[PDB]
Amino acid sequence: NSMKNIESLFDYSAGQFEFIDHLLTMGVGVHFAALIFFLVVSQFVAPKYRIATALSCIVMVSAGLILNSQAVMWTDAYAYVDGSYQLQDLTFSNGYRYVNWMATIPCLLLQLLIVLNLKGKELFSTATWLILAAWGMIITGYVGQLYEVDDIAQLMIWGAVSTAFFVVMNWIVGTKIFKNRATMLGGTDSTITKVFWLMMFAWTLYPIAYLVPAFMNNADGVVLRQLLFTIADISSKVIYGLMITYIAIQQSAAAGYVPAQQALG
Ligand SMILES: CCCCCCCC/C=C\CCCCCCCC(=O)OC[C@H](O)CO
Ligand SMILES: *C\C=C(C)/C=C/C=C(C)/C=C/C1=C(C)CCCC1(C)C
Ligand SMILES: CCCCCCCC/C=C\CCCCCCCC(=O)O
Ligand SMILES: CCCCCCCC/C=C\CCCCCCCC(=O)O
Ligand SMILES: CCCCCCCC/C=C\CCCCCCCC(=O)O
Repeated sequence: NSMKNIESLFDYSAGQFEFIDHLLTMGVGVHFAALIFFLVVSQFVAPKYRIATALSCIVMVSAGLILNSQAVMWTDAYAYVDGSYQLQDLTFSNGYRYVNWMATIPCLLLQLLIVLNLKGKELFSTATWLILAAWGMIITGYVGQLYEVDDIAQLMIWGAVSTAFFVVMNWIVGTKIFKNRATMLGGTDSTITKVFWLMMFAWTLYPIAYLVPAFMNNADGVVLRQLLFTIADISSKVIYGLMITYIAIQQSAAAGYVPAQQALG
């Protein structure tokens, strides 16, 4: 998978290579810092919603381990030689992020459905269609980026297929939010609409990074893609989880859970 990504095509200046390394390692620290937060505030969530904050912990660690794995793969693969970092081994590839997405996206979706107060048949049914649409998106996406070096045309048509799943996924998500918004407590009917618009923005950065090979095939495009992945990860995983957590606590408080009411107090 190494040779099929544009990272293997270029040498990098010390500044480019350390900026990328620092993006990944900072990504590690942010996620593991938020994990502690999500862990601590779990005691303040009513049992109804406590699973949502647990899913955020799972996402933080899932993301933090892959980012930490990328950081080390990145430093293993390149060596500073004659004024530039040059590929030394086929150890780095973007495919591990797509694994991170296969795993984290179901958790991110399930934590949304939980605070929407779905349950039983509907929860299990909606979750199945969302996870299947999402995996189709990710899988067709992973296939396309195998060609970002060799066959740009294939990257695009696999991206087209991937985008179809994305649109259908977002339509289901939005439909369930706007139909169950009135069931939410403590005023969170207002906050969940903002979470959806956060989702739309943050999730759309990935397909933009996915296309960098086609419109910026150079080492600065490699930096830019990683920068875009870093903003997208922080927004779609960390900030989103914080908002999901805030909604969980607020509704817990409005439901008469005292540890929630004392925390907000
Ligand atoms: C492969 C190329 C095809 C390109 C795709 C062209 C169509 C894009 C249309 C909408 C954006 C999709 C995002 C869907 C936004 C959520 C919609 C929604 O929430 O529906 C509201 C609901 O009906 C109220 O109850
Ligand atoms: C870390 C969390 C998330 C939710 C990752 C989201 C990724 C996507 C929405 C990916 C989308 C793609 C599109 C729509 C088509 C090109 C290929 C991608 C998989 C990158
Ligand atoms: C921002 C990163 C810095 C991390 C250092 C934090 C060190 C302490 C780690 C977590 C323990 C703090 C949480 C204590 C539980 C509070 C429950 C209560 O309110 O009684
Ligand atoms: C991949 C296709 C199948 C996907 C199945 C997804 C359905 C999973 C449903 C729930 C799993 C964990 C959450 C538990 C529900 C919370 C119930 C409660 O809090 O009382
Ligand atoms: C590894 C777990 C995958 C789960 C499969 C079930 C979910 C179905 C999702 C979408 C199917 C898309 C299949 C298209 C792949 C064609 C690429 C190829 O040639 O291998």
